[PDB]
Amino acid sequence: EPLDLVRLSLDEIVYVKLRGDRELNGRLHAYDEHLNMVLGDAEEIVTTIRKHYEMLFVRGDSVILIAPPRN
Amino acid sequence: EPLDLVRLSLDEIVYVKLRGDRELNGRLHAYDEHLNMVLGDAEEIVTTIRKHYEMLFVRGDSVILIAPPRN
Amino acid sequence: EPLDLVRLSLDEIVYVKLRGDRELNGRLHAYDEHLNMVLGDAEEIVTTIRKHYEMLFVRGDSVILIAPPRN
Amino acid sequence: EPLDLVRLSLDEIVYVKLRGDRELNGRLHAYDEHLNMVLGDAEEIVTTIRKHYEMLFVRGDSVILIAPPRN
Amino acid sequence: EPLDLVRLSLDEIVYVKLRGDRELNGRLHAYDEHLNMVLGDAEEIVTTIRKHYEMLFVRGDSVILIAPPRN
Amino acid sequence: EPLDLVRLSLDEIVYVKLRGDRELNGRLHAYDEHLNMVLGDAEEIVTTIRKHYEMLFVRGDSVILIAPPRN
Amino acid sequence: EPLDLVRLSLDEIVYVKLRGDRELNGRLHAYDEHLNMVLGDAEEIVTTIRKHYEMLFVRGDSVILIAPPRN
Repeated sequence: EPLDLVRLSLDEIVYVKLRGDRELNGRLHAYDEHLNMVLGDAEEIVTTIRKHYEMLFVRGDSVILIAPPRN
Repeated sequence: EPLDLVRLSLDEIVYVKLRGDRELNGRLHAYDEHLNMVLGDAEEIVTTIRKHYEMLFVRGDSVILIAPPRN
Repeated sequence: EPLDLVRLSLDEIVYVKLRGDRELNGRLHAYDEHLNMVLGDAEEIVTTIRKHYEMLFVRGDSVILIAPPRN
Repeated sequence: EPLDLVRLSLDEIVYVKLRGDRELNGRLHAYDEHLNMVLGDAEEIVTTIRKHYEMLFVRGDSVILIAPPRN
Repeated sequence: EPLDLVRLSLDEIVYVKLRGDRELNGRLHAYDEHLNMVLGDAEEIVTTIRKHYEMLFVRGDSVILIAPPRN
Repeated sequence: EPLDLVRLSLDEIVYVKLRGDRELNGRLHAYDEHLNMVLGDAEEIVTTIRKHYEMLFVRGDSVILIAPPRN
Repeated sequence: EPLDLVRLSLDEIVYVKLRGDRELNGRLHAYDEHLNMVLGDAEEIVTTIRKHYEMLFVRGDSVILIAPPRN
C-alpha cells in the first residue's frame, strides 16, 4: 500500500529528501524493494549548491521522503 | 497491540516526529510493517520552515513518534 | 526476565529516556517485542520544551531507558 | 565466556557505561542475550547531573562497558 | 532495474558521492550486491583536498549516489 | 585468519581502540564471535581522564582496533 | 570481483581509510568476509597524531576505503 505511491510515480518527476541537507528532483525511471532509485534528468540540491545529472542512482538507505508531482 | 494505534489512525490526521528536527502532519492513507507511511495533505515542519505536500511517502526508519488526532 | 519490568508496568506511569535529549512520561498501554510502546496521557520533554499527547506511539529503536513508577 | 562476567554479576552492583556521556550503577537483577538489563537502586550519571531509580530498564544496544564490583 | 545503472557503467567513469563530504571519480572495474566497488584511476575529493589512487576499493555501505558518465 | 590475532592474544595485554575517543588496555581473558571481550586489570582512557577496572566487559560493536603486545 | 583487490593485496602494503578522520598503512597479513584485517607494521594517522603497531587488528565495519600499493 505505502509503496504504491512510489510505484504510481514511475516516469513522473519526484521530489526526494535524503538524510542530511540533501534533496533531489528527477524523473523516476526505476526503484526496488530497498527504495534504491534511478532518477533521470536529476537535480541535487545541498542547502544552496546545485548539481545536475543525466542519470542518477540513489541509494535507498538514505531516502527519507518521496513526493510525487502534483499530478 | 502497540501498532494498533497506527492502524486505528487510518484516514485520521496523525502527527509524526522524525529523527532530527523534522515533523509531519497529514492524513494517514497507508502504512506497513516497517512503519513506512503515505501521508495525504501533509505539512512538513523543520525547526520553522514549512512545506506542504498533496501526497507524501515517509520512510519508516526515520519515524520516532506517532500521535493520533484527539478524540 | 529483563522485559518483565516493562510487562509489570502495563497501565502504570513509566518514564522513558529516548536517544538524544528527549524524555517521556505516560501510562503504558501497550508494548511489543521491539520495545514499541503506546503511552497514554503522555508528556514529552526536550532539554526544556514540553509537549503533551493524549495517545503517543513511541518507536522501540529509540528507547534507551524505561523506569516504572516508584514503590 | 565473555558474557560469564555479566552472569556472575547477577545481584552484584555493576557499573555500566552507555553511549554518549552516560553511566549507571545499580544492582543487576536481570539481563538477556541482547544485553538488556534491569538495574535496581540505580544511579544515572550524565557528565555531572545525577538521577536515582528504584528499578531501571536499560536497553542493551546502548551498553558499551560493564564492570562487576571489586569482589 | 535500479542496479542496471551501475551495471551498464562497468568500465565507464563514474561519479560516487559517499557519506560525509567525500566524493570519488574513477573507472568502475567491479561492483557487488552490497554496492562495494573497485574504482580504477580514482580521484577522491574531500570538501577541497584531493587524492589519487591507481586502484581503490570503496565500501558499499557508504555510497549515497552513483552517476554514470554523460552523453 | 584475521581473528587469529585476537585468539593468540588470549592472556596477553591488548590495546583496544573503541569508537569515539576511548581506549582500553588490559589482559584479554575472553572474547567471542561478536568481538565482545573481558579485559582484566583494565585501564580506560578518554581523551585524558583515566579509570581502572579489575574486570571489564567490553561490547564488541564498539571495538575498532585491537593490538597485541609487542613481540 | 571487488574483493579481489583486497585478496591480491595479501602481503602488500595497503592504505585503509576508516570512518571518522582515521587512516592506516600496513602490510595486509589477513582479512575475512566482514573485511576485518590484520595489518603488520602498521601506522595509524588521526588528522596529525601518529601511532605505530607491530600487529594491528582492524574491525571491518569501520573500513571505508582500501588502496593497494602502486604497481
